Amino acid sequence: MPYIEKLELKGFKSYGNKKVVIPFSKGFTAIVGANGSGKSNIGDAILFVLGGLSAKAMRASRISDLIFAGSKNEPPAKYAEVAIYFNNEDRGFPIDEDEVVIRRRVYPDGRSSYWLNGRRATRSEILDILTAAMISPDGYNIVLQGDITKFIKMSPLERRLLIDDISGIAEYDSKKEKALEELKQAEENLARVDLLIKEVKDFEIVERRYLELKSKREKLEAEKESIIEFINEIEKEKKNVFMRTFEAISRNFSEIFAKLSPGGSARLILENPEDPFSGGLEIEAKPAGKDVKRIEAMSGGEKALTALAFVFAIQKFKPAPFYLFDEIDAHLDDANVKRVADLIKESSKESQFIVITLRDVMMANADKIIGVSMRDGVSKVVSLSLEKAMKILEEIRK
Amino acid sequence: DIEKYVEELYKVVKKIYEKTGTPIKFWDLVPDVEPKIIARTFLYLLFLENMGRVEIIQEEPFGEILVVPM
Repeated sequence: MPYIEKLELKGFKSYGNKKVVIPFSKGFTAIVGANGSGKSNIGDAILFVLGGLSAKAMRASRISDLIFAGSKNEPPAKYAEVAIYFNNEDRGFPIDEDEVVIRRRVYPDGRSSYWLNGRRATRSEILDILTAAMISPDGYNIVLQGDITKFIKMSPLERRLLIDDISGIAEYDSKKEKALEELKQAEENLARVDLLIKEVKDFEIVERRYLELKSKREKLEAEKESIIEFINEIEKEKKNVFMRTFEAISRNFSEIFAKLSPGGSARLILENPEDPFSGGLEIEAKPAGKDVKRIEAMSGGEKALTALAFVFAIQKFKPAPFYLFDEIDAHLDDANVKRVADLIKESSKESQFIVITLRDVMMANADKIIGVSMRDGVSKVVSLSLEKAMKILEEIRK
Repeated sequence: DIEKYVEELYKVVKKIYEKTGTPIKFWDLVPDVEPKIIARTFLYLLFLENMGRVEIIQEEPFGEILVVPM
């Protein structure tokens, strides 16, 4: 799967007029620093370059407030710019390049421009390429500030649509639409032949025409019947693929939640198991020694562990190219943060993980750590490899 | 809670700098060969740098890191 090699920021929020390059581990990167350092702006930068339209979602009041406003030693920027570099050696992107670069600029007048590997592109073209690579602009794998609350307040219908997507049943809806088109034409042709037969009811002429119409009708009726069977089959297969997906993720979710919350347990619930597509997807969890609660009623740490168990339940079934977390630890003590970080580190063999944090227990598990600090109203970064650090210090222990 | 450990590390940085006058290698500041302690030392320095009490110097990405008090 593709992964993020680096992110380049220029004139974006607290990042000044000199381009700042943020490199990433293929596995687990932690983005760390003081609150107020600009470390969280890196999350907003990724939402931005992947096409985010909502200033609030990028922690700004208007889109133009994403533009660096100047500092002690710097003038304001003419525009905000972010470029993201994906490794594409396995062609997760339908582009014949070992590297896919997406670049976005926004200007004080509020307009945005996009580039795909140096060539201009519309936002729609960018989203199409990200969809083809199964990279979401703001999907379930991106959990920034406020997104755990959003997942808690999410409707059961929206929650099921997430599983619909992961399961891949959209190909079945497509096949069904094409079969309904064929059925439509069959019915139109049947009604046409039926009108022509009614009118028909010189002997040789009328008998010839009646026999040819009766034969065309017989072919149309068989064609109609086989399309209806095909539609029935498609509907069964769609339900089957979805249920296989749901049951595996449901199992994952229960296991993971029991691991994050020792002595606890939880279940995914289909509001209509008989016809899943007529209802939502609900969540109930029972923390150790507490009553069964339903996810919308959950608070604090239980709420965050539940949302995280759901994310990892999906990533264990179908891993996304990357996951981007910020504020997921705000209501977790060190013991709980340890369990999440171990889960992240174990999953980071199959997906890229970027975690913005100042919790050292989360930090400890990372392959690389990007430290962010604000110098004179301008954010700057320092990069550290933990493997390299471990080796260098073990050798100094002599 | 943590403020005293960050301040302790600052005083260490300042005392060593008053004796050598030269930038201090990050590696020489890390008290244990354990990933959490490497991470915590790095973090405490980033806290100090965000407050303007030290400057962290790195020429190349993932290159040697040096510390100078301000």
